[PDB]
Amino acid sequence: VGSLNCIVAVSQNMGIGKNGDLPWPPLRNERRYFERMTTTSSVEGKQNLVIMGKKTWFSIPEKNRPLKGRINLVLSRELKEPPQGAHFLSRSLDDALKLTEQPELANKVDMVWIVGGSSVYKEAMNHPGHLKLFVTRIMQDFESDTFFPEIDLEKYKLLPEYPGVLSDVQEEKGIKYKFEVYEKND
Ligand SMILES: CN(Cc1cnc2nc(N)nc(N)c2n1)c1ccc(C(=O)N[C@@H](CCC(=O)O)C(=O)O)cc1
Repeated sequence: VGSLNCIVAVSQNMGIGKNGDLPWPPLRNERRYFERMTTTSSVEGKQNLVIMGKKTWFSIPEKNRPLKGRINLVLSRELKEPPQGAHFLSRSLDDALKLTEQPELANKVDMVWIVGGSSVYKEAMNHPGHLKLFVTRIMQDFESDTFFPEIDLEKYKLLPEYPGVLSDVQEEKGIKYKFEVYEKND
């Protein structure tokens, strides 16, 4: 099992969800970025594991579930069984990581990508070790009811002009955004 990563899109007001869905309208090129980052494995022959809460799962259009070319895992304590389309359910990130050390997954998984929401990001950020955050900064305020944790700049480093990520400001649907990458290692 390779690196642990978070990927998130966050508004100026730290918003990441409203009613369990994106606070902003769909951003097609941003979503394509998401697909590329989460799908590309760093080890030939292996797939990445995408971990998400139940609301994130439901927010994905059903025609695109499970996310193709990635192993999908849902984190929930409320769900009794993996939701329709998913084959893995865990109670917590540590439980999910334990699962990747098991036969079914042990030699299938490369990167782990946490893809939302709030509490699973918090879990990942509280986990010791090397962690990269791929953050899309949505450059406007949007009404939100869930939020991304603050990034501890005493611990994380911003990585300017990160390779393979566009450094210039992007725009879709009149909404500007930019890609930033941070990392910690402890
Ligand atoms: C609402 N939601 C969660 C979502 C959306 N954008 C994000 N963007 C970033 N940067 N990070 C996230 N965690 C993120 N999460 C969605 C919605 C749709 C798809 C989706 O259909 N993705 C497909 C299709 C991608 C595409 O058509 O471009 C894929 O293959 O990843 C993913 C996540």
